[PDB]
Amino acid sequence: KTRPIERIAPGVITRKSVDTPVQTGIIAIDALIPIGRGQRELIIGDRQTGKTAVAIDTILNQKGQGMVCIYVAIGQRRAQVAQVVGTLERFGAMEYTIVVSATASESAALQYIAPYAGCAMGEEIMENGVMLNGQLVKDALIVYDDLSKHAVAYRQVSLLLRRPPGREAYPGDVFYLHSRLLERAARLNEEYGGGSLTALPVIETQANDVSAYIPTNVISITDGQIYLESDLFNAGQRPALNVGISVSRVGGAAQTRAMRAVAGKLKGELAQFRDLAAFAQFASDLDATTKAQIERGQRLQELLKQPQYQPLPVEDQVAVLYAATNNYLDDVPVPLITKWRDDFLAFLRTAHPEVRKLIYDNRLDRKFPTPEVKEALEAAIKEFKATS
Amino acid sequence: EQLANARRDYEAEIARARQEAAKIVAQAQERAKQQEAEIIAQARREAERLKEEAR
Amino acid sequence: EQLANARRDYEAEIARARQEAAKIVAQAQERAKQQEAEIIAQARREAERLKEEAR
Amino acid sequence: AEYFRDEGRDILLFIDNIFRFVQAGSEVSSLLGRMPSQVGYQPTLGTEMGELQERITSTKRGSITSMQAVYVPADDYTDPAPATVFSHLDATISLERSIAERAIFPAVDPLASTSRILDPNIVGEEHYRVAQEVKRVLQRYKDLKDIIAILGMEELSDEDKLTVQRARKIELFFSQPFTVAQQFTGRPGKYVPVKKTVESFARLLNGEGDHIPESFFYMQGDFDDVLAAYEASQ
Amino acid sequence: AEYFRDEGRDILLFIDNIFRFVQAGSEVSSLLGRMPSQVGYQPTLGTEMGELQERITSTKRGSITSMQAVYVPADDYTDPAPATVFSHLDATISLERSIAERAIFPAVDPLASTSRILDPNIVGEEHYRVAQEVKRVLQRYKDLKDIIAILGMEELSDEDKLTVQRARKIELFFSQPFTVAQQFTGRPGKYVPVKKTVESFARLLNGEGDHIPESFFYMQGDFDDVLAAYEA
Amino acid sequence: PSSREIKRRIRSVKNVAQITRAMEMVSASKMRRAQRNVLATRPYADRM
Ligand SMILES: Nc1ncnc2c1ncn2[C@@H]1O[C@H](COP(=O)(O)OP(=O)(O)OP(=O)(O)O)[C@@H](O)[C@H]1O
Ligand SMILES: [Mg+2]
Repeated sequence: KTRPIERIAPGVITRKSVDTPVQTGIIAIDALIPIGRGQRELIIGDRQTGKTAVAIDTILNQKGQGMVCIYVAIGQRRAQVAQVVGTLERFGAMEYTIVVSATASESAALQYIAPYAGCAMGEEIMENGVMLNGQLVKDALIVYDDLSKHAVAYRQVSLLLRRPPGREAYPGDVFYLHSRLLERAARLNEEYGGGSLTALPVIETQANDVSAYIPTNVISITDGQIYLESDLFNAGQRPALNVGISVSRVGGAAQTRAMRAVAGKLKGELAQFRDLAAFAQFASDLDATTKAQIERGQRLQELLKQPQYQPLPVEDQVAVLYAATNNYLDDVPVPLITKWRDDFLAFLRTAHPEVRKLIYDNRLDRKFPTPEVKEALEAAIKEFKATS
Repeated sequence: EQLANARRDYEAEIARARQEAAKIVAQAQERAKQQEAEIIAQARREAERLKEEAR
Repeated sequence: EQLANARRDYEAEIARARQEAAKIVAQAQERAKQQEAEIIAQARREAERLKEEAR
Repeated sequence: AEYFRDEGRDILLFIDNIFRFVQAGSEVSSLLGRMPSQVGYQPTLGTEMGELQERITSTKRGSITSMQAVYVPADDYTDPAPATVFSHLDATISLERSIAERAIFPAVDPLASTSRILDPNIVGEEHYRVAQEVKRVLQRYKDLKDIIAILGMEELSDEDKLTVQRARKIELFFSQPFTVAQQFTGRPGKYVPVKKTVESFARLLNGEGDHIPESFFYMQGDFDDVLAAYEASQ
Repeated sequence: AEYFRDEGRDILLFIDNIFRFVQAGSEVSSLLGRMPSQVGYQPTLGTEMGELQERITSTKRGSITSMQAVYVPADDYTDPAPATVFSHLDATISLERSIAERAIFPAVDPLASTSRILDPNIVGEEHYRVAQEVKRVLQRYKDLKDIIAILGMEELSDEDKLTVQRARKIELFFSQPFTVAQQFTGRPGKYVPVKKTVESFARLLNGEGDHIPESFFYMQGDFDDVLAAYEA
Repeated sequence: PSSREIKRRIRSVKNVAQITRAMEMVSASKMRRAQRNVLATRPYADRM
């Protein structure tokens, strides 16, 4: 069967607040910017910053989550699409993802309906669902990639149609274009199936201008934003996230209780680090509290730094955050924290996978550090520190 | 008197250090073995997964 | 100096003990992973035979 | 709303994002063959805005208490739609991107926000005086922004330094947790009565709380909460 | 070039001022009567530029690598023409006036020149590490040029004057003889392989050649060559 | 925001950087002699 693109969104009453989280596998993304199934979150950055990397990492992480990834490339060069599809094939994530290619060489008619086609596949997953891993799945993840080039193609089509231009030579209905494109991504209530369609649009900005027309439009229509700072990426923090201003309005409730329970004080301490960033210039003029806060913030931000193509399970996420945010890593020097985390996750995968599965099946409780899981985790971390 | 007990305390501490070294070396052993068994087990359970996906 | 010697000897033995524990654990971890690498390599090959049976 | 207004019942109106209304009007006018006006907007933007807004009026038969929401394209406040809306309001509230990214979730700019009912005859002499003082403060700050950015804090005079410190304390104190913000913020919501707000701001302006660090004004209610937090911090 | 690429050969394509191609397309569209776009540019900017520059790919039969010059209108990297050009770029080189004022013919600015392929997953961990270290030390060098001009090299702390000396040595090491310049300079060109380049720069960074002065690195090839020159 | 008023702002701030650039080095030059004078006065204080 075929699904008609360019259709109205299901509607308001045909919706429900998102409750089921999406495990992106990135420490910063899964910690400070919770993502729930059926929400609309923006990944915005400055050209070569890592937006595509974040999207493909999220796609890779959803291998066993009953998830249907959708990656629609708009105006991308053939080389980039080939690299992306090869990367998906290498990790075996290609079996459950659909890639729609609307490349730059292709006509302006394409790159204009390609995101709409991807949304049509997403809606089909919403309503009918498909068979994946022996079970019927109705939750889909869609990444529309660079929407700025989609708007460029639509502007080209409109001007070639001699329609009156508007702000930034854009057609006046481009906001309607993107709204009808993204509004169809929803989290239906039970009586309409209960499916979900999480949308991850990508915007390319110029010189970190978040005040441009299309970026502001997509920020307005979407629920959350992930600002990717170019300076932070050049600084070595590859998952460059502007933690101070990046926010997800929805999904905080649609997060695993353990994850938020260990990430709230993480966010607080990182906020203290950002506040104390001005005071870091002074040497020996800071008391014990401020110096400890700066050290803790540097430790946590280096912890957030995660290499590409290395998804981390949610149980490992929460274990690492509990390790870092309970003063158990204050002794570790900052430059070695990444390799320490790698060694610790290897330890858990080798020494106590039972702790990992206990965390995994105890993540739904209101209190994360249940005496057994807390104790067990403390014993495991003490053993690993002894081995270190 | 202080020299005598301090020498005695040094012997107790150095004996305690050997006592402390005993279990630290010991605890490494089962952590060495228990990690090894799971690593084999993780390899094996992945091995059948590769076989069943092939079928 | 005897008290200073006791503190140094206590730490030196502990430091040596923690070194030995890390060393032997590294031996088991490195010995196990290559066995896991061998099993994973073995797992792939038997899957390779499975498609050949299908052909 | 008009049916309930005409019968005398008080009406609380919450129209949201009238900018979307005017944008839809612009799109349909462009599709209708009318000439674009200014940045692609409909030629009859003023007529349509008047036709809609003039129906939102409290009459002698009944009163309508209306809140409106307006989306500014990009961050341009000179766009035709917000400019047209500006003339149809009794109280104006402007939310700035900088204030939002400064973790001030209310994000309301005191200098760009005015209200017709801000009259000592209507709101009270004390409230009016406090508001005027709270505007002149941070007006000095807007004037001294370039100097603090380039030269630094030391170049200002002692009274200038005190005004700048009080201005930053005031702008941090303007932040307030919301009961509906518990989804992503752990701070419990706070409801501050207008009298309590006036008392807190007057006490801050008098000099009380000057020794208190500025960070204690963030995510706070009245001045009593700030004092309690400072005492807890010892 | 496509005929040669179809033969399996590797082709280097040199385009002079692709921005002139962009403005030519803009003028063509304006003459055709199409509506202006965002600068007065052609509405079909993306489509026209995608018909071009997309045939420049590495196919299974052969590969074409393009080296295209770019003129930035005024100084706006956010202008639609340079931004669109960047949208289809994989590496950047920024030749600079002052670097060539000193007689370093390969006047490549290391900080401004970047490349997408500069990652461990392709060029190897060692190459990425040595490139990052070179970038860090050169960034420190330009940061401390201010302090050197203000107060002098003596104010530089220990292990930092070492960094500035090593940065000067390595930036004089950036010179490389060219076979096309053999007749002009009377110096035979040297082809330095990427592995040899990485090894030489790593052995420069780790501490070898520190005793060698800033000279003997100029107009040189591998670290073996500079060692041979220093010995003689 | 008129593409010309900002130009005056750019020119003025560029002047400020140039003035402060001169200010930074003149104080540094006087810094060098002040430290030199301190060193010269040190034996007199130290000896007594
Ligand atoms: N976590 C990471 N670790 C290492 N390299 C990374 C990481 N994230 C991104 N990169 C690198 O950053 C570069 C840009 O990645 P990516 O393609 O995702 O960029 P982008 O911001 O989405 O935009 P564009 O599509 O224009 O390149 C690539 O070379 C990629 O390998
Ligand atoms: Mg990318």
